[PDB]
Amino acid sequence: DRLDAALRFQQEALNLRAQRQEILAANIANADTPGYQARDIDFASELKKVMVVDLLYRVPDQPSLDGNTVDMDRERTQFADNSLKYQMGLTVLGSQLKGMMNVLQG
Amino acid sequence: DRLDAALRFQQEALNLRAQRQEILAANIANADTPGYQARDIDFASELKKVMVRGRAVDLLYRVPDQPSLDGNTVDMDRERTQFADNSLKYQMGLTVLGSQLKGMMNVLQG
Amino acid sequence: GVPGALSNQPAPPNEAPIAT
Amino acid sequence: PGGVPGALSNQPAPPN
Amino acid sequence: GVPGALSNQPAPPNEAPIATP
Amino acid sequence: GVPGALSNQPAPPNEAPIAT
Amino acid sequence: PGGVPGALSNQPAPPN
Amino acid sequence: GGVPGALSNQPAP
Amino acid sequence: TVSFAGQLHAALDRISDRQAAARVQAEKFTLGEPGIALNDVMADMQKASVSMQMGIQVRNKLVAAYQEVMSMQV
Amino acid sequence: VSFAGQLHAALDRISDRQAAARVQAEKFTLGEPGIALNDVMADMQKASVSMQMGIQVRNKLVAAYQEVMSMQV
Amino acid sequence: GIALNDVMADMQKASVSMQMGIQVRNKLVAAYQEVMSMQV
Amino acid sequence: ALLNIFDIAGSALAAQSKRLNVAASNLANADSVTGPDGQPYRAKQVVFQVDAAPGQATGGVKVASVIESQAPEKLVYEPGNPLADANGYVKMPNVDVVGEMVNTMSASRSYQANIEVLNTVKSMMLKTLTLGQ
Amino acid sequence: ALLNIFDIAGSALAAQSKRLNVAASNLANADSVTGPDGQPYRAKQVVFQVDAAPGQATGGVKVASVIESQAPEKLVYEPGNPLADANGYVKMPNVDVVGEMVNTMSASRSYQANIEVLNTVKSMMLKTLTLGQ
Repeated sequence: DRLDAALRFQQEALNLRAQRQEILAANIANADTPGYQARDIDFASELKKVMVVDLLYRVPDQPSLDGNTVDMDRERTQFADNSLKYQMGLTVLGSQLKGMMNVLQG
Repeated sequence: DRLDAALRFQQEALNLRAQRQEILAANIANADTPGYQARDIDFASELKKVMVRGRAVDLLYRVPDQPSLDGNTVDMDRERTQFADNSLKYQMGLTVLGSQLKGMMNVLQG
Repeated sequence: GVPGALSNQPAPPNEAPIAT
Repeated sequence: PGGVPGALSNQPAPPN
Repeated sequence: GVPGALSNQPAPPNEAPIATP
Repeated sequence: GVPGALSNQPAPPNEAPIAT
Repeated sequence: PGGVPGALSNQPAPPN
Repeated sequence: GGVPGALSNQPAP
Repeated sequence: TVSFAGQLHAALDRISDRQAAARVQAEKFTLGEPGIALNDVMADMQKASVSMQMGIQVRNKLVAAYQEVMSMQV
Repeated sequence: VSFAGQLHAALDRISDRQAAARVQAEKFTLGEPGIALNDVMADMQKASVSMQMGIQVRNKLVAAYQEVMSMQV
Repeated sequence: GIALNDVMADMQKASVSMQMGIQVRNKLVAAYQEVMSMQV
Repeated sequence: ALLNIFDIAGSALAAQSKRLNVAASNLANADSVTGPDGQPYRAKQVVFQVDAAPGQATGGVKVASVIESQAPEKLVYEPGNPLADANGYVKMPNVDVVGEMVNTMSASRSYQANIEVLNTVKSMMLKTLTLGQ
Repeated sequence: ALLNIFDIAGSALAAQSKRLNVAASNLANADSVTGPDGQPYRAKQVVFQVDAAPGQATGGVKVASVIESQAPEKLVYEPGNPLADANGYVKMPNVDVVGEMVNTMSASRSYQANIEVLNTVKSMMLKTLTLGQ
């Protein structure tokens, strides 16, 4: 359907933002697990792949003794950024749907 | 009637979410009551039964996390999390049912 | 089962005795 | 059914 | 490379011995 | 001039010196 | 002629 | 231009 | 061999299967089945709404044209 | 050059503006540097206003055509 | 350039003038057909 | 001519975003000692000008250029750090933290005011589009 | 990836965390006689560089590496220790106490200032997205 092609990009971006949000929250929740590696996804490459998931390990900053590589500050900033981008995607998708609607209303 | 059948699922799910919200509120209100076992219902199985049979839920006990000397099973973290999730799903059900009703109304609008 | 799952049977009563 | 909530029901007591 | 980048390899285990082996 | 009124002439550049 | 907004142009500047 | 905005994507690509 | 009735049936089918797919996705998401996302549910519902508005507007135009043609006198 | 030509030009301009705003939004969502959220949001705003203008022009134009066709000869 | 304020106002003015012309012509045509539908 | 408000407020938003970014960059490097070239970090500030071409009455605002702040470099006596002076006077940036925090707050408030201007202007444009209907 | 302000302030937070970690490790090893190999602990220092991604305009803070201080190691006459040299002076680390407490306080206040900057920006960020809708 042509309607899907117009809204495909924003829907895929929104779904990818939700998945990465879940991954970041999993990183936050498992901060205290000894031996847990902080995982993340490269948003742009996966968005290419879906439009046309694989988890990448985060490069550790400080060496802990229990093997936990989760850094609070980095993932807190990433979490806030992902929340903001999810809201922006919701706004853009809603604007596109509302425009398609006011075209029809009459 | 077909107007009932097309709208039955979300209405029954909304009613079940209201009942489970009542149960969770009872669990939270009883957070300090000695000898109170936290109760809940399995939403999916109960909703399947409601659809299959036709319209008295089975109150299942929640497994305790940690033992308390007063015999109180209510774990407040799990109860708060489930209360928030139940509220969100209730909002979802309201929105979907309203979308269906408004779609019918816009169809009837000449 | 899982610490936070749902079961059909009440949890056994918990008591803390001074000495066994 | 229930009893005193809080202090008096959360301490080790002699059997009775 | 930079702390906070993305790599396809898990970091090596974080061992800290008390004496030289 | 009354503050908030309109005048056709611009206000002079104001300065706050430290020593006269 | 504009200038730097905020802190720099609202603190007492040097005489010259 | 020389300065990217605060609300822009990391200049570092 | 084109068929206007066939084309209308195909369009009505397209709308009805879109609505049914969105409804079933909402069904599974309410039932708690893993793999379904809330944003996808809302987006599919809104897509179905847009499709139904498409159908309603085409219906209005076709009915108005038919009535104006049939209100003519020979 | 003609009225149909002018209407086609207006439609092309509105569609081009909307496509430009959409492309900039997708570029921002992509993570490419230099694209600011301010510009994205303002351009989406302008595109929405232009779409609404086109809708109003279409509504009136259709109303005027219906009025003319209702004339009794 | 021209703003929505001017575009909309002239658009409305043209719609009003066109409606006035249509109504006046309809009145004239109705009067003419009433005259010609006579019986002498 | 309500469309020009779009350009005016968008330029204002971009300029305030740039100013906030520069202030935050200064604040985050208050404790820096070295640059990419080895030079000490110099506190920087934007310059605001009226975005009016010759013959234009009133426009928005534009960032002309980014300039090094005029203030003495903060001298620190640490002749043990590998970076030092002839007499061990490490040069640290001249960032005034209170000024940068106040600048950030002011930029945020001006940004929000411009957003309100844009919102009400769009509402008016829609209402104008609903003139006779 | 990150918005420019987010990246700058998050880099500031990470750099302050690294500086605080270095200070804490130095304060812990203030009385250490030997490491895991048989060499004295050397006080660590963290060097802040400006991560000027564009040409000289702005940028957050990065940390190139943790360097080992070059100061006269403290000598304590303990000839009975196996780590004493020919003259008998065991080597104690050059960790100064006052400097590390001052560093901890300064790192904490820079961390909190950057946190406040992010908190201030956040409301403007969320309010930007209401412009379209």
